[PDB]
Amino acid sequence: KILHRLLQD
Amino acid sequence: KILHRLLQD
Amino acid sequence: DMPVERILEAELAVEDPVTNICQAADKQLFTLVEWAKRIPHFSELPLDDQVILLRAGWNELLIASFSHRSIAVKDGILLATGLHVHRNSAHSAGVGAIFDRVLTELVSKMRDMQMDKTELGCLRAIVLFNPDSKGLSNPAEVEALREKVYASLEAYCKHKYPEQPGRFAKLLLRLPALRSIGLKCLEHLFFFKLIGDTPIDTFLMEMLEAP
Amino acid sequence: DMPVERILEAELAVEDPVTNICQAADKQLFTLVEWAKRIPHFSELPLDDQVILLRAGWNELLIASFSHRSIAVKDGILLATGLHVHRNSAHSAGVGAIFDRVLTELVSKMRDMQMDKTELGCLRAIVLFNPDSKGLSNPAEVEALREKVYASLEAYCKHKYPEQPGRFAKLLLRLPALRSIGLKCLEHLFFFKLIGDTPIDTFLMEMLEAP
Ligand SMILES: C=CCc1ccc(OCCC)c(-c2cc(/C=C/C(=O)O)ccc2O)c1
Ligand SMILES: C=CCc1ccc(OCCC)c(-c2cc(/C=C/C(=O)O)ccc2O)c1
Repeated sequence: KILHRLLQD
Repeated sequence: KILHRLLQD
Repeated sequence: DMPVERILEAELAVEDPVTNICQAADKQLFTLVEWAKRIPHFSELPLDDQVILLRAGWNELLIASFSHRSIAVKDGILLATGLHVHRNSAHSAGVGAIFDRVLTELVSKMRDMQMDKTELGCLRAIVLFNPDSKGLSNPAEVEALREKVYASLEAYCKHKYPEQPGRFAKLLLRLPALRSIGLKCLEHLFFFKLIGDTPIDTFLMEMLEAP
Repeated sequence: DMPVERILEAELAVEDPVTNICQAADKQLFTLVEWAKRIPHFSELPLDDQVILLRAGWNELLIASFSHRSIAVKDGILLATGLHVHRNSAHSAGVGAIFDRVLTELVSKMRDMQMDKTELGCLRAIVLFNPDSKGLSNPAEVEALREKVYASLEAYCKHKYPEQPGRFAKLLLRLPALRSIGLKCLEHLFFFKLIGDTPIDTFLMEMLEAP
């Protein structure tokens, strides 16, 4: 969730 | 206990 | 190619006691994502595998960071928030056992051997590239990346510290302690959440939640 | 001197699914004591340290044994009692998760690399000589014994498998998985005891009891 948004950019 | 008796001989 | 120079750049680029520990942990999770992006080839992995690796090693990755950061501290931990947690304060908070394990098994061991930041980065990259992580779309690819990490680390140790032939094996033999300490720290995190007495922030909460 | 030849002699000298697993574990604890006596210099340690080392590593020591013993088995474990436990039987008993971890992270990894009995013995001796064990009268002495173990192991790997330079690091990098699997297996042991449904024999019971 938050990890996904941070791994994108 | 049992370990001590087995470590002796 | 897995150059230790870039792994070092990643480490240098990211540079109530229980409540303060959780705050620092949540703050470093955001930084941990940036660090992983700087590890060569990590961003090239499938997004789902990147998520799996971080969710599986975020805890050991943070513990390894603040431990090495505290090698100069006397019987204490230096949190990423700038607060010094002394073993007495940790013991007075009820987490003295695991706190002592971190000092004896990690901080002190790092201090005694003068583990440099390049070796710390390599170890953190090794735990990052955990081929045993469940759900990996291609564990072999992750294992190949791990093999290139400890392949470059060994060559770096034999060149930097040629008079310490066993330094390479000594570095890897701290990972078992890191593994068990991470599991124990995670149990405390769940008890903190379950007891509801401690504030758990968003990112740290997300790590406590199941896949 | 820590000759791998003698470490090999030690390994060769000792050669309801849940209930059968506990029976085998209790049976091997007695054998584990005999094995440790054959590891060079272990019997020369203080009796209290010998007790600490075995109580701290008995679980990982047994898990490493039956895992390597099962490399030839297909999706199953070969217990020291001669009984074959298949992953389906383990899953039908409610312990499928940890049983799968043993297969993927230990047995299969051992089978893929053809880990020989000399390397297994060296790894079991490394976990035996755990300088992090709490209460050791002289942890440095135990660490010196561990250093001589993985010093002889590296030389053995570079001579036996000269074309596999990373085999030594690969061997040590299974210990983290061994550490976490041992902790999980131990939790199951406590739940078995706590639930009182499973027979726990004397020696295994003694390991479940506090220091
Ligand atoms: C010395 C041991 C005490 C202790 C106990 C519980 C803990 O976890 C609970 C929260 C995850 C931790 C902890 C701190 C950090 C902070 C790192 C940083 O500031 O850089 C990260 C992960 C941790 O597991 C430390
Ligand atoms: C594959 C995983 C299932 C499983 C689950 C719980 C277990 O522990 C519970 C009892 C300690 C064990 C286990 C078996 C053995 C038997 C060894 C042998 O026969 O040589 C030893 C230690 C163990 O922890 C295995």
